[PDB]
Amino acid sequence: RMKQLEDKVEELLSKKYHLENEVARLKKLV
Amino acid sequence: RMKQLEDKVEELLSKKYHLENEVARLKKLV
Repeated sequence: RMKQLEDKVEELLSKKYHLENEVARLKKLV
Repeated sequence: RMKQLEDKVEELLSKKYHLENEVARLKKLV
């Protein structure tokens, strides 16, 4: 459970990074 | 600790949603 929360923060960090890369990209097609 | 981790997850999830919506907006524009 502590591990499950840890893994969870990790996952969301990843997804978050993806989302910011995409925005960069779209921000460059503007 | 347990509670900090819980707080990190909530904060990250909020960011994620903010990014997904931004993302959806940009694409609409390009």
